[PDB]
Amino acid sequence: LLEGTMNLTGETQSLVEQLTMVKRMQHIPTPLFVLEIWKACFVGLIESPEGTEELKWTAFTFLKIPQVLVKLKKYSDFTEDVNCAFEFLLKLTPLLDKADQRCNCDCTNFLLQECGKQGLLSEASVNNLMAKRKADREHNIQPNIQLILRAEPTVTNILKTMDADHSKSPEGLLGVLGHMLSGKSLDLLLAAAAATGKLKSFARKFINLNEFTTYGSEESTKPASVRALLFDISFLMLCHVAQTYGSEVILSESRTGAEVPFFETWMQTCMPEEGKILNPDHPCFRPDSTKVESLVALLNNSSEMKLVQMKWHEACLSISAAILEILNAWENGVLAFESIQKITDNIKGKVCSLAVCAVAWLVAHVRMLGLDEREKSLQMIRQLAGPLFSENTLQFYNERVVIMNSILERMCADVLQQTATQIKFPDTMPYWNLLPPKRPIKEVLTDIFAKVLEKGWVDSRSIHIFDTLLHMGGVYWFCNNLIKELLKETRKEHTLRAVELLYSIFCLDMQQVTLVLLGHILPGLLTDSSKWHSLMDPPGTALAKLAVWCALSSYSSASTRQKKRHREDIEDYISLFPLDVNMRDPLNRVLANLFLLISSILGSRTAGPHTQFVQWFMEECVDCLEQSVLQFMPFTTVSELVKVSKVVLAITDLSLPLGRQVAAKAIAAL
Amino acid sequence: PHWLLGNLVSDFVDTFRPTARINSICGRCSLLPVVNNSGAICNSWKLDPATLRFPLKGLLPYDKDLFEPQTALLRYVLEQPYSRDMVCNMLGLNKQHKQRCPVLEDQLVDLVVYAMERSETEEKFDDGGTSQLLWQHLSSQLIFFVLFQFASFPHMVLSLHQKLAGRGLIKGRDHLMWVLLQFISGSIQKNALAD
Amino acid sequence: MMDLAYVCEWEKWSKSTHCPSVPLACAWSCRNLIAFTMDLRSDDQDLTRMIHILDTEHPWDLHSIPSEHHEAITCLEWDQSGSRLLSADADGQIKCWSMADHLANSWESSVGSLVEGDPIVALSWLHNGVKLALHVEKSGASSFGEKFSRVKFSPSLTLFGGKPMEGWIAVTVSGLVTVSLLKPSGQVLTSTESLCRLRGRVALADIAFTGGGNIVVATADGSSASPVQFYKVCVSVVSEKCRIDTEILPSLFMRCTTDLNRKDKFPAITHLKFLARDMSEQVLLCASSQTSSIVECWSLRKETILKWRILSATNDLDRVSAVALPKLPISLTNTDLKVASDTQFYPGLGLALAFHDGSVHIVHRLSLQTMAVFYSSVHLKAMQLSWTSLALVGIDSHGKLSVLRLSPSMGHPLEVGLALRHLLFLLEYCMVTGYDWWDILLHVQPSMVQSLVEKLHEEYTRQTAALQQVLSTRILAMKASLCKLSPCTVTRVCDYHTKLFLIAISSTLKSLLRPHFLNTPDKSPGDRLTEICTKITDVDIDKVMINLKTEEFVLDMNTLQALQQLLQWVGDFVLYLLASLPNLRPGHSFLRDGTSLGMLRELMVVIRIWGLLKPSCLPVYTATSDTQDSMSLLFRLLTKLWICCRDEGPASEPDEALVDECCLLPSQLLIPSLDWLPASDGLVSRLQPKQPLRLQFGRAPPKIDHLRRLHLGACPTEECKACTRCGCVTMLKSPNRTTAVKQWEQRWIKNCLCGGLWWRVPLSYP
Amino acid sequence: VVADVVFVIEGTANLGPYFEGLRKHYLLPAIEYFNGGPPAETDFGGDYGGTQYSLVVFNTVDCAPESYVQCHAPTSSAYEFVTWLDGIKFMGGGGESCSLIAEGLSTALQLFDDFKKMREQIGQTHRVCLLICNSPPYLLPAVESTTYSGCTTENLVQQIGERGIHFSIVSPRKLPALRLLFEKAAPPATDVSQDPRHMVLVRGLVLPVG
Ligand SMILES: [Zn+2]
Repeated sequence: LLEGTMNLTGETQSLVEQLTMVKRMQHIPTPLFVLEIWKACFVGLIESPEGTEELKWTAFTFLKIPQVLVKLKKYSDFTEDVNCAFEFLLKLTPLLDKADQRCNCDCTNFLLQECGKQGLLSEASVNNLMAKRKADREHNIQPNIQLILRAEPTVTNILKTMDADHSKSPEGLLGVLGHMLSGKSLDLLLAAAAATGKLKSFARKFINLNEFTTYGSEESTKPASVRALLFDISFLMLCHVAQTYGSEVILSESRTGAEVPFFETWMQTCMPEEGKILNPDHPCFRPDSTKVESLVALLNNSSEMKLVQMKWHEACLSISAAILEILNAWENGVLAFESIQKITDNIKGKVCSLAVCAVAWLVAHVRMLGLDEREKSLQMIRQLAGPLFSENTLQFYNERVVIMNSILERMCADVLQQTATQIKFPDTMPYWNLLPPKRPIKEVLTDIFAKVLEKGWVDSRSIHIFDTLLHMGGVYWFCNNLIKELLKETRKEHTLRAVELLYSIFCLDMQQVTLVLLGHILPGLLTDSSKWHSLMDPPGTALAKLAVWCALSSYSSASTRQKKRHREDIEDYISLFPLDVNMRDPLNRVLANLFLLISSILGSRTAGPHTQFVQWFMEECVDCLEQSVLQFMPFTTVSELVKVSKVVLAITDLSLPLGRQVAAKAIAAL
Repeated sequence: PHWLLGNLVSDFVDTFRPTARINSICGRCSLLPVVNNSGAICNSWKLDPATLRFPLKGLLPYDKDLFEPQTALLRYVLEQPYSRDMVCNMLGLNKQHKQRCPVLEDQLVDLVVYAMERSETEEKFDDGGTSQLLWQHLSSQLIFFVLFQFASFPHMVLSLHQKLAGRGLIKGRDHLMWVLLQFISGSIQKNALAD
Repeated sequence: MMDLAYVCEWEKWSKSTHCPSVPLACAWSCRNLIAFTMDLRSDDQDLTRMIHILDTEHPWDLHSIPSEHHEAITCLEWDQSGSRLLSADADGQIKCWSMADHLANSWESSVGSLVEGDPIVALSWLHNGVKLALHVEKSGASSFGEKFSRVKFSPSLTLFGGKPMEGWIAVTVSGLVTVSLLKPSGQVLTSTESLCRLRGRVALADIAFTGGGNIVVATADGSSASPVQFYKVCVSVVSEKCRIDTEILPSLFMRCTTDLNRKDKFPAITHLKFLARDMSEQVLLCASSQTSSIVECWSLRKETILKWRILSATNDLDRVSAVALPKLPISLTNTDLKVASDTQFYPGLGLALAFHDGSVHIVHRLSLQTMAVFYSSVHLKAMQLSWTSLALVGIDSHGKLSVLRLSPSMGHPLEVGLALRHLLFLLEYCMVTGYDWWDILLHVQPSMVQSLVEKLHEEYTRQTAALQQVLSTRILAMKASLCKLSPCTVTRVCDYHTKLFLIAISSTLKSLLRPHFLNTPDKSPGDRLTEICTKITDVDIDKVMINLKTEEFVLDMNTLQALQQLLQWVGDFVLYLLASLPNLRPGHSFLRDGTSLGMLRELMVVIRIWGLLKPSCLPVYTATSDTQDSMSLLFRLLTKLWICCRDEGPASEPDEALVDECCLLPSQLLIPSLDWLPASDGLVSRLQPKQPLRLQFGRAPPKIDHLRRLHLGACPTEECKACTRCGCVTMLKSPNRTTAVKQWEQRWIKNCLCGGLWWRVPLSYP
Repeated sequence: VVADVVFVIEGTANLGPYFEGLRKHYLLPAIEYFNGGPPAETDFGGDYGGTQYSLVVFNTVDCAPESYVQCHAPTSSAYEFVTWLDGIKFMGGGGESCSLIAEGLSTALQLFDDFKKMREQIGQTHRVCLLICNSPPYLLPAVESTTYSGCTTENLVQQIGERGIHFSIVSPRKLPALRLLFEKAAPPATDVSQDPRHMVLVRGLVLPVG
């Protein structure tokens, strides 16, 4: 459910590695494992909000999850187990009926035919399962699943046909692209391409189309008025991709030569994202003084009448300075409001991407301003994002208006949250602004963790609030408060469930959470003499399990906020852990320090609950391992652990030639 | 448990989870009666007067909600008209003996602050709108429960002051003052003024 | 320049193992008390939750408040006075520690706020509207109104009068801000409110105040490519409750992100600091990579009307580990910059920047060019400049706590008159305020001491006759503490302290006599007594006592009996002085001071009257004869000494008749012994330039109560307070709560007479 | 009748031992006269019409970085005022005889200005100021006050005496400067001292004759 909610566009190999990890940590039978995959997928589909998220969830269950199962089959008698899991699932009639009411069709039929196509299931199994499902079921628009399952081959074939610009026929390109701009067709293609790993090539194709249509050639009005529309369609769909599926699918990741495209630089330096706030007087927003006067004269001329040669990248880069001079003119008073209306109509009318570039600079500039100084510039957005200017539209105007209104919603939303301002473009932002306005943020955390424990699984909305709290209060505060809420449980059942949930919650940034957990929380609980009454057997065994699962999963080795924040972070782990493979990698340093602490606790006097804790930690280090986290164990632990009470030697030693000597010493002298 | 026993006892009580799971009416927290004034109380709805918990047979590991004070049931019954004898049969009140039952007192206070909240929502779109009906029923119910000393006046007033402190609940304070006027006008001559 | 005054280390309690370090707090008060936390980490984590109070003159004695802070202490903050300490940790919980029984060794917090779960990231007391500016170009101007002048600042939240409320404002790691207002009663009002509607991370924050009573709080989320946002907060009290009104201000981005050559380095803003609280228009930021850093100064200045423009920035540094901003409120304008560059006055123009190597840079405020460099020969994890900014304290990446002295001209050699004028200017600033002057005595060389004392007396004169009233005991304390520092002048300090004690007795005895009826009105009976004793020069005590309306000098014979020990000190000091006359000793100054001998005469006369009322109040003298009137004998010799000095322009050397009569005094009476107050354990006399003292904490490299003159035993059973400056000892609780002269005991509840604080001394248990 | 009562007390070591006696003999009866009958726990603050009490406590210059005056907000409860009079701790003092009467009087003036902006339902009321001091004034002009800075005690007590504020002095030790200040605060156009030593001159208010 986490991989469905946060990164649909992630590669399947990382997910297969993580799932095989989880299957090895807690020893999970294969039918129950695949059953939990299907149950999670269907529950997340039912709980999805209506709109793009529902399309994305249908793609994840229908396309990505069947591919993941195929990779598991190669890595691992899988057909018998997946057939068993399908019978396990087909007992659950209320889940499947809720799903069928949301799917508007029987979605289990499409699942069984899809798993038949991938080869997870034999055909006789498929047919008797569909017979059972029809018997249990007995008691004009195509649904989205058929659209997606047929739209993935259109993704491949649209790649292969628009490699060549429809044999350089821009009228054909425009018609097919307008059909894509029609309702929901773009979203269907993007959801299929995201779930099937082909969003990067799709973005490369539209970016290359954009580079081709940037300059243009000697042309009369009719050919150019097609070329500017191609620029608009490619630009608006690229902005919609970058706002929905993240910006890192737009990046080229290696550009040999300086010829980075226009849209990549514009998105890099000029488009607001979630964690990106922009400098309005960055040198990117001040290209020249020469072209910008030509452009303000161009906007004050009339209907451009000169779209026959515009070099649209230069125009779009220059609009920021242009509207800056317009704003200074209006702040002095030398321009009337009625001429402002004329300039905004000349911007937003013929080409809609100009409005997006202007609104991006306006959002940066309004974010920097004070409270009382804002009032004029917001009116500019009200005219740039207003309803349609009419009677000179090129073609496909209403659909570009719809996509543009979505992009401007997601650009302006933060600034229009700072001051209570309604622009009212007409849900498209279903998980946005989730925290209560005044409540301290630990109450939010404890309430959501209480509800996740009492349900037994993590919702999609709960995943989004947990992400915002991890970004807001930081890793240490988050991990410490969740572990406190663990340690005040008193039942065996609730402690084991809380740990099995907290591992997945910590999979937001597993690596940093393990550094905080094994470096700050556990040494503070083991070293403080007042604290270790909290380390009693009911919560203590569960906590030791969570620490060893975190250590193993971090050793063997994910969201965009977490990528940005770890790139922000500076710390000296050599100075933090002085320590009396690389050993400049911080996780090796934390593990070596923790095992020194464990040996020191086992060797000392005053046995209490903390000694029981380090016993349990070493025992699940032994049991959870296949064979290595225990490569960092000091060899004095081999002697001491059976002083404090076989296999806990023979696994922990890692079997070097000197390691046999310590092994044979301990095992013979038990 | 003690740190030396530990798992040895805890897991043992966990193996008595299915037996407790057999002996639990499922959804018992969300089942509500229809309040009839007839008497002859079914003993399913009786609560514990000390702690508002359901009385449970045995010492098993019951489900986590059955150890919580059942305030939803008591608020639903107190919000109904003519639920006077049913609340006494629930909390074991007897009216031959005055007791100052505390959890009843706290539930009545929270009922008052809930009425104050719901009066402060609008109360002006619909003239009846269930608000003034609620305040009339609150007058009658709270008169009976403070009059026979099952709850007490000044602890109720100062706890009510602590709930309304800083919450900023001011649109229907006249109704709350009216209800307090019913108590004072009912029983000023019986008690000292320091109450 | 920089000299390490001392290095105080823990003994064997270092080597924190297996648990990583935490950031430290440090706070230097107006009185010289350091409050700081350290990472001790031995057998408990509460050893990282203890707040150490270190009086800067006796560092070995470190008090350790066991704060009940469940997470790590983020911020420490002294009052505008020095009397309370705010401490806030992660997960809310601001506690306000106050002194217990006015001891600087016992702290206890009764008042606090709590925003649970949210880590406090900035904390400040509210501003009380007092702000003064120092005009260095008027250093010679011979009036304190010209040198230090109040600058018309308004306090946030004035309540019914001119009186500011006291309270704090804290900023959490969420968007929340909270204000707590302490009433004059014990009540406390709290309110929390988000800073703006877009709730977001506040990883660094800072608080300044403005004229107009507006708080200005700056927030950053550490990313260094995101804006440093600014909010104006206005506090009000609506009828019972605090009310917070916030408003966005112009944010700023940061240079080195628009550098465009290599902009990706320095990705973390690590310190955000206004240049001083109440200086809300300038902001110091510090971006840092793993190895290098940049500090920058910005200013709000208007032209978009208001707009943050950069002032200056350093080139490239090491990674800045700590930052200390000055506290001396210089006047900062252009003429004062000129005269402080000409006459090399540099105390208020420096910030200190520690680095991740050993070095420390004292750098200019306005254009951040390095003024001095001190190489440690391990890094400073917390620094704090002093209130006169002559010394900076600092806690290292070990247990070590060091105090460095910064010279006022930053190592450039000055002629002696300029150094005299600088240190005299600072001592006058500490005299007008009540701040402590210990850091100044770090910089006073011995060879200048006497000249400096002369200048103080010349500046004690030529003020406007009310300043001379209010600066009396402050200048006696400063004179004594200066004269401690030189071997030529070390003899006089005892005199100064007895001078304080003499005045402290004299006025109080003249305070006790309530005239039962007003005869010869418009003169209080202190003045009638002084007039009568100065016009009647009779050598007999009876002839003076006759003419003094002795039905006026009446007490209730209970307090009159309880005054016995103070009257005993008066008689014994007179006898010691007169026997000391034939001989540099503890009494040498008093033999030629006519005024003090007049005071001793007046006290002997009122002692005679009180002895006739009740004979038990009198001092006792072991006389080597039984037909003797010892009081009349000492009064005869005192009048004959005092008539020497009460002449106009006299300096009469004492004649031989007095010399032989005072040679006969050990024959007639036994001269007892006396305790002299400054039992000197101060470091400033012990220190030398170029040599740092290496101390251990708690190692510390005829017992009387000096204020109520009670003899404790050999090893005293009752516990005691010691003054931190002079060193006088008093027992902690009064011996007889019924018979206690509260007019005398209640003067020294909060301080000593010299001015320093009390500090509880531990019992011996031999 | 409606009264704006302001007490100005010297919180120093002198007035330390004598305060308890002064309160029983003079201060407590004066409060009762304004509030008929002694107060006990039923009196509620917040009636902006009515008698309103206030404290101003001042100090000498030995509380060197601390503030000089501690003022309390107005209360309509006489009982809260009595608890405030108990709550004073007399800890100050040192080697001096004088105190900062100018500061206490200037903040009393600011209290009476805020009272005058408060009560507009009545134009003028009984505006009573008491000074419970044991010490002659300093020669400092007032420093820690706005709108009355740079004023000596004589100028401030002239401004108290004009505009119709009834100024009273209760002192446990008979003094010349206090008598001169009382004579100066003469409103535009009886032995109350129970103990002979006490000097009590009351321009306004009625205290049982002793
Ligand atoms: Zn002293």
